[PDB]
Amino acid sequence: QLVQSGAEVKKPGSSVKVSCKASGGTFNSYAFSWVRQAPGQGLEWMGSIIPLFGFVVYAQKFQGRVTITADESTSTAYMELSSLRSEDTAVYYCARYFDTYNNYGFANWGQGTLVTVSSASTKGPSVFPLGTAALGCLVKDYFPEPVTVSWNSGALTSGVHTFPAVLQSSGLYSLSSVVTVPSSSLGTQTYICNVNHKPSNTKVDKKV
Amino acid sequence: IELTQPPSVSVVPGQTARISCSGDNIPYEYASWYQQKPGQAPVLVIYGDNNRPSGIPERFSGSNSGNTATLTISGTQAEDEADYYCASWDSMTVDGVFGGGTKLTVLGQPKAAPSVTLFPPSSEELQANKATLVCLISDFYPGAVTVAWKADSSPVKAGVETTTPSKQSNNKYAASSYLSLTPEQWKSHYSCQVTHEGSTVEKTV
Amino acid sequence: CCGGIKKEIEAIKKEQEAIKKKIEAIEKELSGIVQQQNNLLRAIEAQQHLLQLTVWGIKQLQARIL
Repeated sequence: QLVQSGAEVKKPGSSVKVSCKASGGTFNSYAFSWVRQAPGQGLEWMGSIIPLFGFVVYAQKFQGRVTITADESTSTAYMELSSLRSEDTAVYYCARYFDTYNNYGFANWGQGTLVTVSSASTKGPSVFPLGTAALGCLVKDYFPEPVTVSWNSGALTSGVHTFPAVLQSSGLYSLSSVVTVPSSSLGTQTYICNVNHKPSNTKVDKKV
Repeated sequence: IELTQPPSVSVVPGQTARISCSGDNIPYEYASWYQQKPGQAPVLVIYGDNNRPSGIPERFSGSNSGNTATLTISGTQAEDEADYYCASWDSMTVDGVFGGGTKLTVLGQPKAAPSVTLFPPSSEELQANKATLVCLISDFYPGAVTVAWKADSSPVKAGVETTTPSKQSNNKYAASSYLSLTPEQWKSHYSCQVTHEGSTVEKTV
Repeated sequence: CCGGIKKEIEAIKKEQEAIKKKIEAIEKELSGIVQQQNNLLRAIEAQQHLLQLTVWGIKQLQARIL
């Protein structure tokens, strides 16, 4: 149903617009709210719009900096935070409610949007490849979060295990991923892991 | 209006778990409970009175008395270990307000040894003066481990960054450790003393 | 015994076949009513969702203002 725009990096003082295209019903009978979650902390309700009426209510910590808008022609609600500081670095959620008349709870959520507020440079990733047997993949010296490793451009699920990234003292991230196969499926299928670092917009593969 | 939850709650499997949500006037039907496993979006489990969205197990119950709402879980399973939030709407300002959240920790999770893998530098890397070592640590509990290094029989202090453990795909924990090198160092000798709960394990080749 | 039995059979077929027809036209009014009823059902459910949405809208409006 809900799907939000990609992760982003914003310089301190900049602005950011986050989209959230809904799908699967009448858009004017929706109610929307924007919830954010700082890394490691709980959820924080920012605002709420009802597309039918075309106006918003904001939590007073956000009054002025945040602007929310829907767009019935595109079935999409927007969140825009301005005057950015590092305490706004969080995953931003699109959350719809009033699934039914008496359901005031947020029934549907988006996937989330990792917004990173940083005055540092966006460096791209450096990709290196790696009684059963199992192989892997490596992503090193990038910034910032996140990266998502795919396998075979989709054909995998039954044995994939992506690991969290390390934070070097240089201020860069390094990430690893692995899988599993029978040792009789060696030269049976050629393999490719897709590594996308959307902030720097890097789409690179690598075979083993 | 505000909502107070216990920061953490722990219970033994099979027995019920109760998470309280304290606030002044939490209207009535405006209340909600959400479940949030690690890297996911929250999941509405109970809304308003005692309503489960179609798809939520019957073991989840919602209750209210005075100023406290309470999510109840009959016969708690190990896969219910997650961060639980309550939320509502202000009857005055119509502001949405979340609780602090409650980490549910299901007890009795058996001790687990790490399934450790070690990958050496690649045939593409060392053509740029590096060269990088890894260390992959999967399926261990409790999630707490110190990774000691050995440059063949001798420890290494400098140049070691290792990740803090984190809740895995299942309910166990995982982590990883790093140490880059040079072609002026690698092709001239490694082990990985990953130590947790006594069971010290090492890898090579 | 007989004699009268001959005529009596005729009427207790006619009057009791016009009943058959009388019945099939009732079952047809029935299905048309069940139909119309379910339409009002979805009509009302669409109404109460809109109502609740507007009640919520005024709530947010007065707060944004007062």
